[PDB]
Amino acid sequence: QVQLQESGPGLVAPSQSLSITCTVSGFSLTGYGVNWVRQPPGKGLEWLGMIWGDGNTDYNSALKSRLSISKDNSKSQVFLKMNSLHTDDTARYYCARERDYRLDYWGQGTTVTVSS
Amino acid sequence: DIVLTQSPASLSASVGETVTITCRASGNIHNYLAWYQQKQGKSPQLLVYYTTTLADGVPSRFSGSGSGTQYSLKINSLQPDDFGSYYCQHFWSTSRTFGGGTKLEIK
Repeated sequence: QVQLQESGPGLVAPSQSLSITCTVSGFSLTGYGVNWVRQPPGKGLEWLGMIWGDGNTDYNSALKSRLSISKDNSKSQVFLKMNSLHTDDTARYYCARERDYRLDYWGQGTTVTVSS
Repeated sequence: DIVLTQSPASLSASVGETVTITCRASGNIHNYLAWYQQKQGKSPQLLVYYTTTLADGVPSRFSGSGSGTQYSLKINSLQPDDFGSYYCQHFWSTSRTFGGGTKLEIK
C-alpha cells in the first residue's frame, strides 16, 4: 500500500496557470521517480515528464517550455505546474510511481477543464 | 523523443478468442517496453514490463514478445474482464512516451 492521490483546481480559465499536487504515501520520494501523465477526454495517455529520486527532471520535449515539475521530499508531495493554459490542456492528470522500468502504482487522476 | 504506434486502434472480439496487439517504435528501444490495461474510469494497470515479464497477479493468458522496434501483446481466450484499452510505453533513454492505445471491445 503505496498511495498516490492527485488534487487539482477543477475548472480553470485559459491563459491562467495550473498547479497540480500528487501526495504520496508509503514510500520515500528519494528512492523512486514520479511521472506525470495526462489523458484528454476519449484520447490516449500522453507523457508529460518525471522527477527522479535525486531531483533531476525530464520532460516531454513538445511541452517543456510550459512545464515545471518539482517536489517537496519533506511533505511527500510532487507538483506539476503548467503555464498559459489552452482549452486543449483539458484532461485527466495522473501521477505514477516509477521503479525499474515500470509505472507500478498510479493515482486515480484529477480532471482539469480549461473553460472561460 | 521516440514514438510508438499501436495496431489496430480498435478490435472487436468474442470471449474465448485469442488476439494480438502490436506496438511499433520509431527507433530501437532495446526491449524497454511495458504494456498497460486501462478500464473505464480507472487508472492504467501494469501488465507486462521489459517486453516479456508479467506483473504480479496478471493471468498467464497474457504474453508479450518483441525486440528492436516491433513488440507484441497476445491474449489467449479473452475473458470478459479483459476488455478495455491497452497501451505500450517505452523506457529508452530520457522519455516515457506511450503508444496511442488499442481499444478492445466485446463482440
